[PDB]
Amino acid sequence: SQEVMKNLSLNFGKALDECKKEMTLTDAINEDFYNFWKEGYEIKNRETGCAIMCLSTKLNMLDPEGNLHHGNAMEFAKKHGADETMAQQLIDIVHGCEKSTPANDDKCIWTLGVATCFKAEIHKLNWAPSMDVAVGEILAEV
Repeated sequence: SQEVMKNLSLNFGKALDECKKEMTLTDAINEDFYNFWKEGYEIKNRETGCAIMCLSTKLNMLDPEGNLHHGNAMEFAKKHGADETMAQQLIDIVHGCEKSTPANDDKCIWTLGVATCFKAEIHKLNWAPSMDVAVGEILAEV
């Protein structure tokens, strides 16, 4: 067996530890990014949008086996039991959430808008991706 398959499979730690230097962000991000997901929590600040928008092109960091590619997460989704039509749902939502979100002068704050909208459409679906899928896919896209 292995016993390094804990909650959150994706190696966000190292990837974020680069993106914090790439954009020269705050350091709060190394919680604040994960914290975005927490219940009762309003993460309506720029740098979590930046973390997303910078991470979206760091799949090569998250993904150790080199499965997850920019605009190709279908197989990765199936590693977590999200089939074609489950991925397509989330993908219609990503490109759907670009719409409802006003095209912000700040790509970070736009991107957090899109990733706010996404979660709320998952709440209209009848199922619930693992976050490694949902987060993994909007990163493969945005």
